[PDB]
Amino acid sequence: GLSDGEWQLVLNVWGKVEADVAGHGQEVLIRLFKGHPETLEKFDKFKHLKSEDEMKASEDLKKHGNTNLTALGGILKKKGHHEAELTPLAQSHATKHKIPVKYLEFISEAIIQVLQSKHPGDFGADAQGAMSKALELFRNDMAAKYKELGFQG
Ligand code: HEM
Repeated sequence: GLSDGEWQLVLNVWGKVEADVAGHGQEVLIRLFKGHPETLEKFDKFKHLKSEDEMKASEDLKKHGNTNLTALGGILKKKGHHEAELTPLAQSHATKHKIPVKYLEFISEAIIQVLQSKHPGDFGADAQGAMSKALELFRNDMAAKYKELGFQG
């Protein structure tokens, strides 16, 4: 449910992410992990990362953050008619990776925090509100696909 206006504010601020996808991605995962330490346990390759410093040095963490936001940008660019891009992600996240809807909320918070921290001037009240609705739409559609597949939404 976003207006055309809100989608344009989302994709305008996503333009900033697109100019450095891996750096934003690495910051999002570090914020996720440092705010909610338990999420780190879903990534078997990152169990030895015992500090923010180790996290910043990890080339695999930065690659995973890049892969994550490149996929999320693909979903945002479809503005809601994103069923095709969303399904495989809910499939893998519900079945292979075992990621609960709650962690999708934590990572939504980390994305907003990263955007606010890196682009304070470009991420004013209207852009923030629209990005919150866009990520809420992503979470709600992920939740609904989880239900369809027989999992908890
Ligand atoms: C904005 C939300 C997210 C996006 C767009 C996203 C995207 C992706 C993509 C594109 C992949 C690789 C392809 C695939 O397996 O589907 C992936 C893998 C993975 N994701 Fe996510 N993800 C998100 C949130 C999460 C969260 C919150 C967690 C757990 C805290 C998580 C855990 C994982 C794991 C464990 C893998 C496999 C990595 C490996 O094999 O080492 N994801 N994710």
